[PDB]
Amino acid sequence: FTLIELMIVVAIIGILAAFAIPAYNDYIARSQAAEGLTLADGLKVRISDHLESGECKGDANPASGSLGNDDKGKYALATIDGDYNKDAKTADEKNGCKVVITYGQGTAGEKISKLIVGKKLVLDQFVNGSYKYNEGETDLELKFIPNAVKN
Repeated sequence: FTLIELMIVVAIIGILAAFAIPAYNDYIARSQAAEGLTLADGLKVRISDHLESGECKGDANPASGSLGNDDKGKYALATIDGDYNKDAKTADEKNGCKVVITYGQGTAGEKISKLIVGKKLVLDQFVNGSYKYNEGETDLELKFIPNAVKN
């Protein structure tokens, strides 16, 4: 290669990158943020069990098999929260329960995408066991929120 060839190539590559790297970063961050939903889906049974005693949260019980409010992944910690609504009874009202996903509180700590670290994705549960995200409690960029939860 010639100097001018190298200079022209390095130029085009540099410019393409200007657009590519930020798209690559967003995609890494979206990919990591997805762990939140997996965590939250894994908590569905605990929530169900907890609600038998009329509360979203529940202490872990040695004798009963029952478990607590947390599940910790690589990119986030997910915690059961909320105030149960006994009156809510139709598939598309909220039961009052939520899952609070805090990114950067997983096993990887703050060593994860910096686009999400310290961000919160809060998921409201509905009577049918479904999640849609809670805007207002959610810090996480819409860009990074998984589609299944935006309905």
